[PDB]
Amino acid sequence: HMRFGRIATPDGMCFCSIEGEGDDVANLTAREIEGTPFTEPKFTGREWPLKDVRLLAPMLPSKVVAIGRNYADHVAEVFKKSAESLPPTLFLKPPTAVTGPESPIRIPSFATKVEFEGELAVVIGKPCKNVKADDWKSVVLGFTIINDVSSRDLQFADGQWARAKGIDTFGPIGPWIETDINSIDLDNLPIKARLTHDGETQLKQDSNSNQMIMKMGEIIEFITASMTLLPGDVIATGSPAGTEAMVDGDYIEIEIPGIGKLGNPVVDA
Amino acid sequence: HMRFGRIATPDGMCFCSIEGEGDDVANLTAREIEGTPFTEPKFTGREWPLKDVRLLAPMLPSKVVAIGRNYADHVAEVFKKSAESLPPTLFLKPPTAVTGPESPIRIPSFATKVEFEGELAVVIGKPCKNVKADDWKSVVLGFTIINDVSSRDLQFADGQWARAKGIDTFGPIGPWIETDINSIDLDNLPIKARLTHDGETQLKQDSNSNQMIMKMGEIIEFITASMTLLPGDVIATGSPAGTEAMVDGDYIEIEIPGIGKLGNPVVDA
Ligand SMILES: O=C([O-])C(=O)[O-]
Ligand SMILES: O=C([O-])C(=O)[O-]
Ligand SMILES: [Mg+2]
Ligand SMILES: [Mg+2]
Ligand SMILES: [Mg+2]
Repeated sequence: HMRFGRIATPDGMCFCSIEGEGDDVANLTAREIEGTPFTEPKFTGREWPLKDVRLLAPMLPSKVVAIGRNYADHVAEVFKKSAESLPPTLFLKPPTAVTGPESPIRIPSFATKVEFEGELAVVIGKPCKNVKADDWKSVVLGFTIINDVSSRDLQFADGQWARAKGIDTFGPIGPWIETDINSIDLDNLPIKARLTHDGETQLKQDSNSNQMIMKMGEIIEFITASMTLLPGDVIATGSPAGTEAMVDGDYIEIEIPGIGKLGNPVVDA
Repeated sequence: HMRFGRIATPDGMCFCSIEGEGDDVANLTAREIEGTPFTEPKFTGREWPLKDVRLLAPMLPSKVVAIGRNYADHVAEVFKKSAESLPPTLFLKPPTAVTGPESPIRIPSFATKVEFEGELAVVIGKPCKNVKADDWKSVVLGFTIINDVSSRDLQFADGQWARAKGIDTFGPIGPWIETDINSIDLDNLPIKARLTHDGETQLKQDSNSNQMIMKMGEIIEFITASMTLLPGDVIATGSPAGTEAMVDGDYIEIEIPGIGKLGNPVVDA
């Protein structure tokens, strides 16, 4: 039922549990675990307070499998078409896209109209194939947040979204993995995003997972019909409406209550 | 200048050097190395006739990055449009699609008009980013073959090719990595594919890497401008014309002279 993370120390890296109230690192402690999150936790006895170390992406996924066009109004705002013509579709982000909390989103000069995309993410906890929708929870280790960073201009030019969504640092994940799955109600879970631009912060996405076109069980069944998923794999369940372009100097913060906050500065590469 | 393989032995799995005449297996010998293909090879002294062991995909890549629409006539046959309007484009195949020589291509019943795609592949030797086109050889471990298996029906219906190209087993690779890079002339390298159907074998693809729209250096530069590549990563350079659908019971065999042959049976899953 813990929250699992990865940290870097003046020493070296490790998995950890994160303990402390709500979510403000100054109030947070990281307790080293012996192995990986995939078996009952062997704690070392070592802890640092979170402020004293650096939170990383909580996992190094073999792959990042994403559902595109899973929120009707997001389809509308991005493609300027109603969702009926443009159904949810599977795509991949490379592991090299992955980055952690507070890490910069590094935009290359050829990547324009780059938007954030706050999304609920699911971390797989066991090898699985041909999973039935209603059995979905059986394969999930926990929930986390992803920012599915996307160059709109590349998406449109390229046709295949892969490059547009797969540039280095285009996949912030974190801040940790919430394994208390039943604390999270998919029929009622808010997804928010706040963009700081020119020193001023505004609410951009403000929706709920209950707006998903393809529901959680359906997603897992859909994916695993085609591909085997492994422990550590991440599934991005789609972005709600409200996304917009970012530039050097901005800061973007995704919030999912019950999980926490995922924040990143934005810079030119 | 060795040829590197991976094998499952009546012991375990290991990296090996492949020695002998031919690109035929009863004439060949697998020589165990202690480490991996990325450092200086140390032979353990264990050796096996290649016919007695199982040849695996020669690498477990972190990612497989593919250039689509890199052969003009292939664009024509597949999309029914001239290549001018549909330029080369980057996509990804999941590591779970990867399989080895002689291992079955397992077609799920929902995947139809599933075609082979023989392609030259490149295996990355060192970590790299922002590589310049004429510096490409510097980042390459060697060459292998890939079969970029693709459900044409899914490609069209889905829009994003990921699922269509990413189903488990849809990415045979091998039979080994040829490190003698300069023994291969990219201005003149035949690429062939022979399909066995109902007991008859026919030459289907019969082209040359000199038909590539984006050249090798350009490919590496294009990819690494966006994505860090790591040792072991595989780059699929595109398929020539001549591809067609396979069904249960077929056997498909890709040949790239100077490299060898990559053969796989096809079965209904
Ligand atoms: O297409 C997407 O990536 C989405 O809808 O989240
Ligand atoms: O589209 C592809 O994958 C290709 O052209 O090889
Ligand atoms: Mg400004
Ligand atoms: Mg998305
Ligand atoms: Mg291909």
